[PDB]
Amino acid sequence: DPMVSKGEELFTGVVPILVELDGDVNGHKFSVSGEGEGDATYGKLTLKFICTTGKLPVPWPTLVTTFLMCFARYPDHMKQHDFFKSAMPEGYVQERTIFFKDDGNYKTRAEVKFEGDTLVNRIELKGIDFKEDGNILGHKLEYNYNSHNVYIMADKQKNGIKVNFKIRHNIEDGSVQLADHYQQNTPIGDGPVLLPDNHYLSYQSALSKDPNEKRDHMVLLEFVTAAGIT
Repeated sequence: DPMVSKGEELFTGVVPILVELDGDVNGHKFSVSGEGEGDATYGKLTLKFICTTGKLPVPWPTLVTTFLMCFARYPDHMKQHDFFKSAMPEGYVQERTIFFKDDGNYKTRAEVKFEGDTLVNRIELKGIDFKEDGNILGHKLEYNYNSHNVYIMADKQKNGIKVNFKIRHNIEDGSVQLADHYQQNTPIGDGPVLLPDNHYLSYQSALSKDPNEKRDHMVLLEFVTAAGIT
């Protein structure tokens, strides 16, 4: 399939990754820079994020999902369903509303595309209606992350895909902060894309710190694999 060969050609080895996010959550403005590499043959991501404006005013775990579906390992029998690679190199826009249960919301807009050999994710994030002493502004979430599935469907009207999914963040008292994710992706190009049958991505995420790093930061290890089409 020449379409599959094109995206697979861009993704076949280790691809350097750059991430830039501009955020404002209840008027708390902040910037984040991330670097690493993705290796889509194995669905593997290795990233480090740095808050470059001092203290991150929200818990690192709340940003993990905002911070590269093009790096998913699609099994060979599903490669006709990989919308994300198919939109490259021109890229795609990924938009979300994240609803924090009993708290505020993030609205995000990201453009994902190549700049030469570097795979780039430029993000803008706006959070509103957060509670001052709630779990996000209050920094009450544990520095960890559970496994989830992400359900992908075609959105034929937007020449793209819709995604919905729930993340449960661990709260330091043993309870859970539900983050309800609604997502839409659309190509940047006017080029053709692969519109998928219903399927899901399985995510595994592990958070850490760099013991030499004094800035506010997050090391992210992610594995991502498509499934649900036998």
